[PDB]
Amino acid sequence: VRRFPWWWPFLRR
Repeated sequence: VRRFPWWWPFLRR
């Protein structure tokens, strides 16, 4: 699906 950028479930962590 989709509901985020992609790099974002990365910078947050």
